[PDB]
Amino acid sequence: NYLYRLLRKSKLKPFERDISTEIYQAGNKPCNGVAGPNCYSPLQSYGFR
Amino acid sequence: GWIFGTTLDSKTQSLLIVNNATNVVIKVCEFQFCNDPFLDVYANNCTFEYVSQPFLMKNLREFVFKNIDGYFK
Repeated sequence: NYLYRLLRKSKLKPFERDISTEIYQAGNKPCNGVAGPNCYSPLQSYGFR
Repeated sequence: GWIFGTTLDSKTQSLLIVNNATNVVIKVCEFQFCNDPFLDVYANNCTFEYVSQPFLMKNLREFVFKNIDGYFK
């Protein structure tokens, strides 16, 4: 149930809230909405056990 | 009218101020816009709402707005 952001392209200002989720890209080839080469989904689960 | 935010075509909650002779509506939500943002005379993650006094009452109104540390002055 708990979702966290892995990394962003820039630092976060204090008291800033982000709602929309976009595909992370760290290369020349665009993701185009598909988590392929050098593309990772920033939202992940904690997985508490 | 004053629009504060990053992107207009969704993707970012946008601060919206509507000023007239009756009430001031301060609202930071998504909302739907066309290519011409204007107010006519004759949605997903809506969170912030506020109601305040009307701002307005050889007529110059010097206005300075500040956005520091998440506070609007």
